[PDB]
Amino acid sequence: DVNTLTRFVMEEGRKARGTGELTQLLNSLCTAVKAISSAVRKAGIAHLYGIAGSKLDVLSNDLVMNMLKSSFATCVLVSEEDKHAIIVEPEKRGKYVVCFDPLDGSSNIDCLVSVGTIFGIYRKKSTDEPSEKDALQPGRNLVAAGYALYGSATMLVLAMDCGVNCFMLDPAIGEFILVDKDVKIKKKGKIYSLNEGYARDFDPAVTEYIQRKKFPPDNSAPYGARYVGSMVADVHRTLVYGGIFLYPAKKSPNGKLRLLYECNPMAYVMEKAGGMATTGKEAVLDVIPTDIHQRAPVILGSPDDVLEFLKVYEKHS
Amino acid sequence: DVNTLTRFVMEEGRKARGTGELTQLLNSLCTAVKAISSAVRKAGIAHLYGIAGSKLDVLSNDLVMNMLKSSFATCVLVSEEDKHAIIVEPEKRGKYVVCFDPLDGSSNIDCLVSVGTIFGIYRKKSTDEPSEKDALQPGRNLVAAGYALYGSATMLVLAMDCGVNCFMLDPAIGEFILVDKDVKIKKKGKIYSLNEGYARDFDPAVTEYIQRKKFPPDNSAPYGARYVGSMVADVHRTLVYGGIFLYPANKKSPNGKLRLLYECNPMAYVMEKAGGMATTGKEAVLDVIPTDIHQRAPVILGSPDDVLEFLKVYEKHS
Amino acid sequence: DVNTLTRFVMEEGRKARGTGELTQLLNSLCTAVKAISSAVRKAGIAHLYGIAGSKLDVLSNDLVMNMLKSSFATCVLVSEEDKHAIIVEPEKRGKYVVCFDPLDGSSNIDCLVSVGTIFGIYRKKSTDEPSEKDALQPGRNLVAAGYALYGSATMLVLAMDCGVNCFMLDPAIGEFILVDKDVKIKKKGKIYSLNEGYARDFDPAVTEYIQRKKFPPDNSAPYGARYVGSMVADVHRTLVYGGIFLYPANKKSPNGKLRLLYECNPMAYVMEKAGGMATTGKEAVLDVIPTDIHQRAPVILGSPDDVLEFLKVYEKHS
Amino acid sequence: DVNTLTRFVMEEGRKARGTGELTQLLNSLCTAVKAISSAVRKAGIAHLYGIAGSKLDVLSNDLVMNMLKSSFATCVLVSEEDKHAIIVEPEKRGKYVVCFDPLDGSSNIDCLVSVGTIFGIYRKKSTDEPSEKDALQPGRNLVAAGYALYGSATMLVLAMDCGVNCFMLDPAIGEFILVDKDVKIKKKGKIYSLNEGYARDFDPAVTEYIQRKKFPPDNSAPYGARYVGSMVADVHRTLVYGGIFLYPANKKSPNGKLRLLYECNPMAYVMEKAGGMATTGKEAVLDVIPTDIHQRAPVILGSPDDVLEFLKVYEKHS
Ligand SMILES: COc1ccc(S(=O)(=O)NC(=O)c2cc3c(Nc4cccc(OC)c4)ccc(Cl)c3n2C)cc1
Ligand SMILES: COc1ccc(S(=O)(=O)NC(=O)c2cc3c(Nc4cccc(OC)c4)ccc(Cl)c3n2C)cc1
Ligand SMILES: COc1ccc(S(=O)(=O)NC(=O)c2cc3c(Nc4cccc(OC)c4)ccc(Cl)c3n2C)cc1
Ligand SMILES: COc1ccc(S(=O)(=O)NC(=O)c2cc3c(Nc4cccc(OC)c4)ccc(Cl)c3n2C)cc1
Repeated sequence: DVNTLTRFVMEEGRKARGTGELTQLLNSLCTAVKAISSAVRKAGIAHLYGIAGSKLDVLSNDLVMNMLKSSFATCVLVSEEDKHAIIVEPEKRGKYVVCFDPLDGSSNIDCLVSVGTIFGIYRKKSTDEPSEKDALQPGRNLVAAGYALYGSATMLVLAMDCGVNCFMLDPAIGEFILVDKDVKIKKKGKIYSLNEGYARDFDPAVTEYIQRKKFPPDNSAPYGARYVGSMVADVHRTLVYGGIFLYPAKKSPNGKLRLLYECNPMAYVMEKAGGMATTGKEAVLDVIPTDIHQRAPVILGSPDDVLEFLKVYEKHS
Repeated sequence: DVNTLTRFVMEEGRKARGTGELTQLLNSLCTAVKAISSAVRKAGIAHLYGIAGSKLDVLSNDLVMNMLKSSFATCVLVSEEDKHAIIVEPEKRGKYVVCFDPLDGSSNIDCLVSVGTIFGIYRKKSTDEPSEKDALQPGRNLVAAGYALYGSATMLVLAMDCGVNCFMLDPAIGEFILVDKDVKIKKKGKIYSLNEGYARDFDPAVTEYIQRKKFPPDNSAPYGARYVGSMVADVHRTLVYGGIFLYPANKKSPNGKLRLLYECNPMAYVMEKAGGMATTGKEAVLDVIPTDIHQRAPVILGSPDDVLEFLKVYEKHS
Repeated sequence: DVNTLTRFVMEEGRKARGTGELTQLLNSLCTAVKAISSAVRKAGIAHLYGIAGSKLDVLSNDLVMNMLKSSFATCVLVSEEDKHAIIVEPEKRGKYVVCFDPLDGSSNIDCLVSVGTIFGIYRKKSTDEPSEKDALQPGRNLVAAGYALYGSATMLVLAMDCGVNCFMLDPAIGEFILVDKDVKIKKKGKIYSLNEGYARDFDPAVTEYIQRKKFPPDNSAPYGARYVGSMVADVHRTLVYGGIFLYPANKKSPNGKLRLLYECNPMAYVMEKAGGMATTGKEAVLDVIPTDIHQRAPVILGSPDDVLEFLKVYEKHS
Repeated sequence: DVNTLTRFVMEEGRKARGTGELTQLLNSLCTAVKAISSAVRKAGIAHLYGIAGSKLDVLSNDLVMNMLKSSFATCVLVSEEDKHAIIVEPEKRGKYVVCFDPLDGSSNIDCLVSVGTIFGIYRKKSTDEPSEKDALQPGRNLVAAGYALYGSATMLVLAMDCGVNCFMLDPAIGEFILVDKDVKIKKKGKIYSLNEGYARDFDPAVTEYIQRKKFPPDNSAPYGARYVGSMVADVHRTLVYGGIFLYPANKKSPNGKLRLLYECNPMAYVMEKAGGMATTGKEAVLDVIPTDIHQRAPVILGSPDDVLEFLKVYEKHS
């Protein structure tokens, strides 16, 4: 039988005998994702160029903000686009915190590069009046997380306690069809992904690890290199094909990517798929944040590859 | 005032007082392209998972091949998908030879990477019965070339003598809308693109050129790196942002990886019409005389200051 | 705040502390409606005409039958297309009985007339093995009924004991957006709808009633006439503008042409929950106790003033 | 081979060795129709209902007026929405005059009735500076006409000297696929279509003919009745299934209701190229010489046997 995301998530919910708020949250999120996709693929563009005789990341944030508010399942919302946490109006408060990046990679959307939407969902932990502090949770607290990728097709990857499930958007009917069930990452890969133009500023251990991916001491074949420049695309490739992804800490002692709505959701997808994710000093999911836009270094992928990076990292520490 | 591809190409031909054949060719290609875009974004995929109770490479090739034949404007078709050249049947033959990759980058459609269609159009030059040899012309004989990119959005880039023009596919009405006219590549960029996993196979020229981009002897800012692994996406980003793209030879035969007829030549044509450059290292890509329809070539292309810098290094090691 | 079909129905169901099985049925039926819409608007027709080289009501039935079975919410399925009830196999069996017309008005799909999908849902009470007889229920046993209208736009109209709501399908995102809430029909309208070519076969009650709409007894403005010929379209215009719709018994004996279980009962239900009426002439449509799943019934529905007027003239003629 | 509007019309101009203006005109009109269809089907409607926090006849007229101007092929434009004809600015002037109804039948779009776009194309016969007089030609002077029907699917019907052809829109790729070539209407049909609610004001001529359809004298089968209320829908049905459609004179207007320049005349041309007829009662629609651009005309059209039969009943009563 064909299965959709809303049919999938309804059935886990019922079986957990819950209140329905998480299902309503994810439904609002799907409706947002479909709206973002239709605009990313430029559905309205002829009118902008004058067929009737006469902002993407802003619009994406607007979509995601309003759909989650309208779901009655949230109380605190943290977005890459907003300086402060948005507090949901009293009459619409539900019980979840949502940290998201509504259109990651769109810095370079000029070249029609792959972009995406990243989210992680926390159960509000305190009875207190909702505030920014309700988002300062370690990622090990997540009840759900994942991303939508607007690549050659549009796909939603949702991880939960039951595992990682991939849904393809069928744009002719507006339905997210379940196409890959309970996925698992290869225990060792053959690709490495990072920006080697920063090589002059590399941590000494990053330099050495990469140098071993190109010049293996042991007569194994070198790894191939891929780096789209957009995180949802580089991570999704690592899920599907295996390997390692690096945005590590030398200047930038904390990395460049943001912990709440980039590093933690991807670290959570990775671990539920049988993979790893480190800062180099601890698991990404074990960092306790003190600021909603704070940064974290991130290294994730197949577990044999991450463990190997850590081997070399520790030889330099 | 709004312009669409159909209207732009019809106008260029009208004041060229031509015969309509090329316009009929490009229109056929536009239909195929929009049909490919639909299938790549998966618009009927639910029927495939049983919604009513019960290969993207091959469909893309069928769509191009049938629509081109349909056009009455071609005689020889060369496709990445077919071992030998296709000869159009007598009753549908026109005067153009077409070389194309119907879905470049489809190797990695599994991870949903950008994919694209690349084409190059030649006037048949010989007066012989049409044959594979009609498609063995040097890239400098092209009358038209370009690519459809299925990325975050779907865009057609079309190069001709008039220059380079960029049309965005509006899916709501299914029309290609002119949005960047007579585009030109920046003289020098700040991004370099190549698969650095072949580092132990690069020749001394590539090795030194790369090192100049990470460690500038003039102490200017190092270049950033990007490599999608899908040629149409990397090349289009080179057009739009500047910089350089490379696929040099390696121990996968010293002949390079990318195909001359339907990958390197159409992109090199796009780049030179945009004020850029494209070299094998030994010669310009557009001057290679082919001997085989699927032969490979190495390519270094992009902004002109960046390819020239590459070429001054290559000369120092020559 | 924007609302949708999924969110509206999932909240009514949580409020009722139900099992969510009715929601599984409705979500699955909404999927089927969206694919029927796509096919009715001809979203792949170019492939049928050969662009790559190489039934609508049949496919609508296949869509509804397979989506309903996999909801795990039905046990007996009655369709205009099928001679007998279909009995869902044990492993997929749920408590609801559905009767539906998967693409009504399909006879004139050649002229691009509006068509639609009609449905009505009963709870199965007993403990017995499911059987065709479980669908032989009066329409007052309905827990939900409605229709999808494929007109200038596609719209879903859904009636439950909480009232009638109307959801517009947004093709760009594939979502049913609530646009009219808790809808109520005009007390009295100014339009009447029937196939008047059967004038020579009308009951005297119908002929007087019609002549009272053209030569009214009180110098009212005569009514206008509209008859599209596709039931879903005629009934929806009646819901939105007011007036009366009639399919009486011509030669067809005091029986008429339309079908009681999957045409007459769902529209009678939508009319009554929206404050209208529906009568056979002799009784309320929703009171008829049926003995055959494909039995027919006379039907007269619309604004309550207009139906009371006809029923007044009807009684004078008995 | 699969054929599209743009390829059909382009090949028609080639054989005539034309200037490209009429092809430009129809290309721009098709683009306007695709955007109308997307709008009519409510493609971005959720944004209206607050999905991101923060008209239809106006938009259609805007789309048609702007695309026609941008086509470089027109000089005077008449639309139902504008009291005065639009004069195209000198820079953008071409040789054609277009009369159109941008969204016919839009009044009752709220009940999701079929709607459509009607057009008629004349060549400017005069010599002086272009003026509203350039639209006051008889329908006999028409170079081409037709309509778009926004029904269950969207179809453009196209009429010129080579006959009538029907192109279906495939919304997945936005191409108009030719699906019925050189169509011709049946010699005699079995359907009559008119607003019978105004029977109290009928000409004695149509009250006899209409009774001949419900009580045939030879005791053959009586006709069926259909009236949508939307001209483009009722007329398309007549073209496809045969029969007769009526909006006659009486005293609601001695000159009927529909407008001659952009409703009756395009539909009279389509019919006559299809082997049908179109009369005012007094004369053939296409022979009236207008004196006002917005003037009205009675219309009786359809299958030729049917219309001659109406004419005789009308010849009798005068
Ligand atoms: C791990 O994945 C998830 C995903 C979502 C959730 S949830 O919080 O949003 N709950 C739902 O979705 C949910 C609950 C539910 C439901 N409850 C129920 C049943 C029996 C007794 C009872 O007394 C407490 C309650 C009945 C019918 C239905 Cl259709 C239901 N649905 C959809 C939780 C975990
Ligand atoms: C540089 O870009 C291009 C693009 C396309 C072509 S072409 O070969 O396909 N020709 C066309 O497209 C074309 C030609 C044409 C046309 N010709 C014409 C005019 C006057 C005299 C004459 O007697 C020989 C012929 C008239 C009207 C129209 Cl609407 C036309 N169209 C569309 C060539 C170059
Ligand atoms: C009038 O409209 C309708 C429409 C549909 C239905 S239903 O049969 O299809 N079931 C649902 O809808 C449903 C139920 C449900 C649910 N149950 C629940 C709640 C509290 C106590 C309890 O202890 C037995 C059970 C929890 C969470 C959620 Cl999200 C739920 N949903 C969606 C009923 C009426
Ligand atoms: C009733 O059917 C129609 C439909 C449209 C038109 S038209 O006015 O718009 N012309 C066109 O469409 C047209 C013309 C044309 C063309 N002309 C030509 C050929 C030879 C000598 C010459 O010396 C002046 C001119 C060449 C190539 C092409 Cl591809 C052409 N096209 C498309 C007219 C009638």
